[PDB]
Amino acid sequence: AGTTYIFSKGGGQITYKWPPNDRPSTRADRLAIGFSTVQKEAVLVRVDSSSGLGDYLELHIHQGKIGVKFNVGTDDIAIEESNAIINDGKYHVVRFTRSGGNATLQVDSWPVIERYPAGRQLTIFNSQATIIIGGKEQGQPFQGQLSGLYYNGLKVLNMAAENDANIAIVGNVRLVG
Amino acid sequence: AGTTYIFSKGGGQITYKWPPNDRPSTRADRLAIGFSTVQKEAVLVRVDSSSGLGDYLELHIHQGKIGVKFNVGTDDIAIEESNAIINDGKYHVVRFTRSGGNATLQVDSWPVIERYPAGRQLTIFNSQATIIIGGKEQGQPFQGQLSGLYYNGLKVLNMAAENDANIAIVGNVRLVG
Amino acid sequence: RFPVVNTAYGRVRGVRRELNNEILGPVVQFLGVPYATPPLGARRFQPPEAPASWPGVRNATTLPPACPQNLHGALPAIMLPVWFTDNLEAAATYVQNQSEDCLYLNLYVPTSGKKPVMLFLHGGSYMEGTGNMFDGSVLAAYGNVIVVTLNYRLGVLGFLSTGDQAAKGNYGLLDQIQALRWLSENIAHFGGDPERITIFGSGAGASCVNLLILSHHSEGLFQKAIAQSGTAISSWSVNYQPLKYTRLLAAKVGCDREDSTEAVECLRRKSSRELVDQDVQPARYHIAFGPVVDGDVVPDDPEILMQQGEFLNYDMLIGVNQGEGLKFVEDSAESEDGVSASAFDFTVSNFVDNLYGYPEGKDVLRETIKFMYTDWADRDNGEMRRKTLLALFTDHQWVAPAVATAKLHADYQSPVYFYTFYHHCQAEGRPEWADAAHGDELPYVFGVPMVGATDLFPCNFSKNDVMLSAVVMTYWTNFAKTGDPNQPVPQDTNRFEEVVWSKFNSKEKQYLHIGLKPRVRDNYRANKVAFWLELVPHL
Amino acid sequence: RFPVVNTAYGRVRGVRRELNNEILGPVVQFLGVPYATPPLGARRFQPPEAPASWPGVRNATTLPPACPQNLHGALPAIMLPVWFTDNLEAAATYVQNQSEDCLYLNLYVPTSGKKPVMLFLHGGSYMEGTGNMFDGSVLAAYGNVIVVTLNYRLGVLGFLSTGDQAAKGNYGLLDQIQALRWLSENIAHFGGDPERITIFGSGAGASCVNLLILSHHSEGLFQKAIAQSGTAISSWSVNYQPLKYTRLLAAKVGCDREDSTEAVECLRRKSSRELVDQDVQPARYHIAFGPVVDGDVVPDDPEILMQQGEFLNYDMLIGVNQGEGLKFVEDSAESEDGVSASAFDFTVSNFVDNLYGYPEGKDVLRETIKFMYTDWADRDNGEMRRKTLLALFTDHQWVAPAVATAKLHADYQSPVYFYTFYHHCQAEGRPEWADAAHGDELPYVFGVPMVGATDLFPCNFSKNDVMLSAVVMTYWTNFAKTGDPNQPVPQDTNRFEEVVWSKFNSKEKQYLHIGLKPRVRDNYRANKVAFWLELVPHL
Ligand SMILES: *[C@@H]1O[C@H](CO)[C@@H](O)[C@H](O)[C@H]1NC(C)=O
Ligand SMILES: *[C@@H]1O[C@H](CO)[C@@H](O)[C@H](O)[C@H]1NC(C)=O
Ligand SMILES: *[C@@H]1O[C@H](CO)[C@@H](O)[C@H](O)[C@H]1NC(C)=O
Ligand SMILES: *[C@@H]1O[C@H](CO)[C@@H](O)[C@H](O)[C@H]1NC(C)=O
Ligand SMILES: *[C@@H]1O[C@H](CO)[C@@H](O)[C@H](O)[C@H]1NC(C)=O
Ligand SMILES: *[C@@H]1O[C@H](CO)[C@@H](O)[C@H](O)[C@H]1NC(C)=O
Ligand SMILES: [Ca+2]
Ligand SMILES: [Ca+2]
Repeated sequence: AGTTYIFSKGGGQITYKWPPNDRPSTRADRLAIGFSTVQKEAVLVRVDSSSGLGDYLELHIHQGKIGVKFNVGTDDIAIEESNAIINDGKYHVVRFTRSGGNATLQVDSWPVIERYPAGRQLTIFNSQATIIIGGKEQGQPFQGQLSGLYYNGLKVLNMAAENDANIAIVGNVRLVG
Repeated sequence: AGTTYIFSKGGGQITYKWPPNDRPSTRADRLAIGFSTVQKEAVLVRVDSSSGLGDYLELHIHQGKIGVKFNVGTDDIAIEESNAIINDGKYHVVRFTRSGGNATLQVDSWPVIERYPAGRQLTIFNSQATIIIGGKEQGQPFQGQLSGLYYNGLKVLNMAAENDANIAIVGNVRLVG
Repeated sequence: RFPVVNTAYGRVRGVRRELNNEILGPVVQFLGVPYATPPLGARRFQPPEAPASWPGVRNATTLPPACPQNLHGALPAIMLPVWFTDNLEAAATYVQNQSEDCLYLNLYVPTSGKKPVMLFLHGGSYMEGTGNMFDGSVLAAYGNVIVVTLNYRLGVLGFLSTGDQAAKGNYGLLDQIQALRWLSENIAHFGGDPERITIFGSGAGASCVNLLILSHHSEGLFQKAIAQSGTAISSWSVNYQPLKYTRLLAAKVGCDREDSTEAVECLRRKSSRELVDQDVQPARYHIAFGPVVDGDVVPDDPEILMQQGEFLNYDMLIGVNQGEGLKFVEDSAESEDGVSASAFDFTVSNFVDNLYGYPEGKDVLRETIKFMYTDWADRDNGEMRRKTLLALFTDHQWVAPAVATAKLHADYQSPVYFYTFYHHCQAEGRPEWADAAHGDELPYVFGVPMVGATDLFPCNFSKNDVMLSAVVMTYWTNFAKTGDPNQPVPQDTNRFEEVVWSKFNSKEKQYLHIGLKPRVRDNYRANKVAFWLELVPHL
Repeated sequence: RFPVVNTAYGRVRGVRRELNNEILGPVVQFLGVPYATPPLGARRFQPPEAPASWPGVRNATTLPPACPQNLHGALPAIMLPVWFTDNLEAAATYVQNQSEDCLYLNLYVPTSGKKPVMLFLHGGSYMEGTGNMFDGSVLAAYGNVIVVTLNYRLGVLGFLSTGDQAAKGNYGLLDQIQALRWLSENIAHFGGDPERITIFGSGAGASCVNLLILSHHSEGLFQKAIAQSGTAISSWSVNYQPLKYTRLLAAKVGCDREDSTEAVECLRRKSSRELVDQDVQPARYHIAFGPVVDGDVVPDDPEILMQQGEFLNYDMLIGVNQGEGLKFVEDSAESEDGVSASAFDFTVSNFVDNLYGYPEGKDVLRETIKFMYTDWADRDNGEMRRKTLLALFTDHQWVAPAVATAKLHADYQSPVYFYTFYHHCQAEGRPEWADAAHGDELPYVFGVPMVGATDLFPCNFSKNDVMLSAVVMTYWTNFAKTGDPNQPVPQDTNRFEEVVWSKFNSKEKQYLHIGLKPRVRDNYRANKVAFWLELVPHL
């Protein structure tokens, strides 16, 4: 486990706000996180576009199963590790590779669950605004520990621990160690 | 029997130009004129509208028959005295009364002839501009003697004999006495 | 004094009221002189006749009664002048003695040859108004002209018709023509000139002027016409469906016989109060009772009639205001912003259905007139949508017909002078964003600012208002005298001195922009006028 | 000297030509380095491959040969730049060494770290032009940037397609992408910055730039873009029926098979000169051979793709000139008066028939776009009808698509800077009434005023033109350096110092008005732009 940030009672949210003049857009998305919790329903990682754009990326645990749901503009595509229980209290790592509409999810060394959506789907994640971790505002606060957040060449917890000028943690989210 | 203007060899023309700010438009027309000639084909009185408007009134002798043709806007309504010959050298007086599309032509003491054109017809004679007597510019020069041209309370020949400013004499028009 | 004059029907004794202002001479007022027999019995729904001679001297000192009218009813509130509807309770003071024998008139003689006469045709709509409101005594003593006002039958008693010979209609127009005949044959005694008779009016009365030009009946009665804010070719100038409203009114009043003669005869036996006080609702932007195309007074459709030059070369002075559809935007005049985006395509849509309503196509017309009448540099201003709605109504109903009539009258070589009025009196109940509304030029023409605020015009008049009133009064009186607004009298008590009002040629549509900064412009709203005259017919 | 720089495929020898002017530093020119294998035989009608390494040092001192083309043939003369049509002989002087082996590019290194790179995508149309015509040496010496001008396959050899898999097409776009890849992975050796690469071109070449934005092939190759007088949504930007013209060319050349693969092979068996000289005429205001929507390089039509945010946030600098349809009115450009109405209506009807031609309705569209594009205040001018026709062509083809694509690129929070060019080089044959035409900003961007008149631009360039050119390249080089035309270098030798260029927000369409008298204006031709974008689709 890398830089471990804990989520205690009451929850919280850590936000990375991209600079207004340097908002990135990308065809392919990459995600990786090592989480430890027992919450049946929660939201761990949420990525939002700017104002007026419906594209979003959401990592959410529903009924104890973690899943990735992204809306790139046409429709929501959701992939879930349905045949696996993850909220056992241990440290579980997950990776999520996105390319166009296609998406692959890997858990530790367990077999990868892939998804190749049919039909015409959009491929661009337009003008990402903030990285949201904690999911309290959506309605599913996350209580647990998080480590090793990699997102398209960005290590969020690392530069959060490095006291970057565009990171804000509101709540009781404490650094482990 | 008043002022008499006699045409001579070649031809002549009398032009009355209404003032630009006092051009009359009338629903009723009266034209009385005494003439003496032996020409088979000629035109005596021609009244035209201003530039652009096709309204006109033309008194003409054709094949020994005297007739008036007027365009008030719909069609050239022409009434002709056919059961008589007038260019025999004797003095004659002709009167023409027009109301709307209806016309009445009288010569000497013979019974008047009435024209009552059928259908919807226009009435207003719009913006009379000039009076042409003799028709030198019309195409048929007139040779003879004319007297007492009465037109809607106006005597063109009477005004001509007093050196009217708007009256123009061009050609071989001669004054008796 | 107490002067008396000998008319062709007897002698009438008049009064000599002196005007308040120190720059105006005395005025002799002969109020109430009859001009026609009183249509009460079988003479109702019949054209008027000449009066009956009276032995002795008739007292003409008190204002005559007005014609029957239901002011507290379903009057068309769009075509009425703004000051009339604003001071509706004060206007009802003048119309209180409503009687069926209202056919009277009143002259205001003043005290370089003889004097010209100016008849005034009143009526914001065809069912209201009386000539006693406009005290044309300030105008008479200023321009040395004889101002005459009249009363004619209005509403059902005036314009009821069916189509056949049972009730031809247009009895109000015939009453106006009878008044003009009385002036023509009797004004010499009063000191006027019977061959220099101008006829002017504002609103629906102006429409009457533009119907007294295309009328066979009025040939030699007058010579000049001043039609301010009114045309004969707009949507509410004539009534093209008289039989429907006549039959509906007959059914409502108590008798609707299937034969026109029987129904008319039954109506003739009913009192004026029980049939004037009815409620007959016309379609929007139209009229129920008004002038009808019959064949006698109005030979044909005025739009068709005047395109073929069926007029006798009368000098003309047409005018409009900047914004006259001030009552079009009435449901959105007490809002901080203008109108909503969904409230801009609703008024325009209702406008389209009420006026055009073509089944061949209306999704092309609505879109193009919605695109044209919006400011694309301020697309989401809000206020500059109320402004454009007011401009849309003003352009469709008042400016385009006026320009069309001026062009069709100047095509046949008749001197037409066009004017646009921008200044207005700052009233109490009118919005600040608004501009010179319908009928807001009448106080200046009649010299109200030079006499002080009245019950009808409670506005505050400064020196600018008085100067503008004097200028417009001088222009109108010069037109009455000589048919040229600037010929006889130079401007006096300013930028009005060096401006020369030019004619209105159909090639270069020159006009005078009357206001606080007068200047002879070249084209008034060319884009929208051309849109309404030359593009809308193609769609 | 003769500097030698080692690339990733070998070593090249440049030159050190010194500019005519004084204040400009020396420029090192590597004229003629290759970037792809020459598509001569079987590789013809195939996407390019990486080059082949050479042993030793290769001369880079002479201008590389141009790709095959036919200047003295049947070309679309309506889309070509005015300076290219006027000086046809001086232009054909450059294209004399035409050969199928032409995939070479020229770099102009100057003499605050690594210098930015500016690629120039030339081409008035897709059938003509070469990179040797624009001496991008003054621009490099002024802005301290590295200008790279390339040569890519044009016409039949670069854009022939069948829709099938036998000939996908868009080989010119793939050549440009290969050149961008070469610059990205090789410009570090020349001192350039592989992370600040801009692409800028005029005319239909700028269209390529736009078509290079909606392609996933060019993902990280370039960071910015400057598209002047060109878009990917105008009528002549992409080819929508490539088979209809490929079959026509194959039939006219001698072999028209019914199988795509064998026809492609037969064409590959032909010589590069025989099929270039062949005349295939496209429909008016369209192109015969050009970019084709297949799914690999251009996934769908550029209008649909750019609406649903299919781009990766490239800083953008769009602009247009004031009047670009100077060759739309050329059949009636040498008359004392302008276009008679009988010919204005004919030209508008031909315009509608060629471009829209929609059978659903045309008697409505023609009338409304005739009414919109005429000034009713001076309707009978005649002379100022060429102006409205020029404005019609400029608005439909250039201004409206540029504004639409600027709004679409600015609706996804990507910087857009809008410019309008008014000044132009005073030529000899250019009419006095005409204003800055198509491609009349290229001399100013490239520093032609600061180096003197050349064979392509024979105008007399005064000090005003020198100052304007200095300011224009200052803006362009500032954008290349950082993406904001105001921050790097303050304006210096004037009205150009106090004006601050602002972004193009969709709500407030702010832009800068480059010309004699600059100004940061608020809306460019909002009426006509809104007419073409929001009303015509409803008709
Ligand atoms: C996504 O999957 C489809 C399924 O065949 C494939 O064609 C496509 O190439 C994939 N996306 C990418 C970016 O490779
Ligand atoms: C002409 O005569 C007909 C038939 O008598 C009549 O109806 C019509 O009114 C007359 N025209 C005029 C202008 O009086
Ligand atoms: C006429 O009016 C005057 C003034 O009011 C009055 O003295 C006189 O008695 C009146 N005469 C008649 C007959 O009404
Ligand atoms: C009119 O203006 C004057 C000031 O010139 C003011 O004293 C007066 O109260 C005003 N009248 C009204 C009715 O507002
Ligand atoms: C080009 O290469 C030749 C080959 O030897 C060499 O002699 C020459 O100096 C080079 N440079 C030129 C011709 O500018
Ligand atoms: C421009 O320069 C040329 C050559 O120096 C000269 O002939 C011409 O008169 C000058 N002026 C122009 C073209 O207006
Ligand atoms: Ca999207
Ligand atoms: Ca006529």
